[PDB]
Amino acid sequence: DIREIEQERASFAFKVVSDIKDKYSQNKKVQGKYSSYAEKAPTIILNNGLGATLAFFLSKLEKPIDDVDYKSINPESFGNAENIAYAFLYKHLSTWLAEGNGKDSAFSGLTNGEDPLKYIMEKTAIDVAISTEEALSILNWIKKFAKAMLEE
Repeated sequence: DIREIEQERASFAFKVVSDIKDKYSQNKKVQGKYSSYAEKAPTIILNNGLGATLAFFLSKLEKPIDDVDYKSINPESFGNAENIAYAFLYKHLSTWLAEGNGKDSAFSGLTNGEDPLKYIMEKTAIDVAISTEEALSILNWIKKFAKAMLEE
């Protein structure tokens, strides 16, 4: 179960970091910023909570945004490396929490498709803490594959 969830985490991290490397093969700033933000996210989450951290990522983005629902976010539409990277990280983390690695997979999320930032404001402290553990787990995988695949 830990085995299968670790397998799904690795698969997802590979997918999302590969996409960054593919879309920004010749933009090392985007690669580097995404790597940095993935690495620093765990500390922000521990000291502020997952909800605040997701809101933090959104706070960075050029406004206005149509919809901060993670499915609606187009990371590639922002106009600097920092914004693009924060949008990606928000979108990736949110997607993991709400959908896991897909309906097909051994883990399909914790929020049942509810926007995670919203779910976090509604559920028990213990359920928020469980989602926080899961966020930290996927972030660790993302960090490892960023160090394997992306420029710093």
